[PDB]
Formats: sequence, structure tokens, C-alpha cells
Amino acid sequence: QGVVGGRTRTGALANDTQGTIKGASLSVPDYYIKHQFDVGKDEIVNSDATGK
Amino acid sequence: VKGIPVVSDIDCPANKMYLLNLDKLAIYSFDQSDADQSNGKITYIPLRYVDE
Repeated sequence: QGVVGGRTRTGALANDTQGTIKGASLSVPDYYIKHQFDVGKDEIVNSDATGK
Repeated sequence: VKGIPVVSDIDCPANKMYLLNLDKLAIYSFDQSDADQSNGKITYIPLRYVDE
């Protein structure tokens, strides 16, 4: 925050501080929540024709 | 032999002769084509045979 100092009516005009604005930076990670699977292509038709 | 054809082949066990009932001997292939992709990797040429 920019601190406020104050002065008299006709006193000096010294400065007072400002507030820092930081550039916050994240990134979608280079990583995944992945889940992969290999079905036997045989199983796909077989189970399609056989699953109860 | 009593109307049963006696077709022969080279790759038949030597001192044997099989009497087969072709309406009760079958070849079953697993048609896993339905689970193929539609790219073109798989082609499925039907197999060729010769009796002579």
C-alpha cells in the first residue's frame, strides 16, 4: 500500500511510498493426470458379442 | 469308396487315411474386423487355396 504522510497547508512536498504490484505467474503443468489402457482388439468384438 | 471321395494330399500323415464328414468339420475364424480402425492399416485379403 502507498503509505500516506501528510503535510501542513504550505509545508514541504516530500514524497511518500507507493504500493508494489507483483506479476504472479503460474503455468498449466507439463504433466497429465493420464490413464491409458490397451484393449485387445479381439476382446472388443468378442465381448460385444458375448457380454451378458 | 462307397461314394466317399478319397482326395489325397502330400501333407497328410503317412500311414493314415482320415474319413471326414465335411458337414460336421468346420473352420471358425474370429472376425475381429469390426474393432478395426477406419484408417487403412488393415486390409483382410481372403486366403487362396488350390486342390491340385
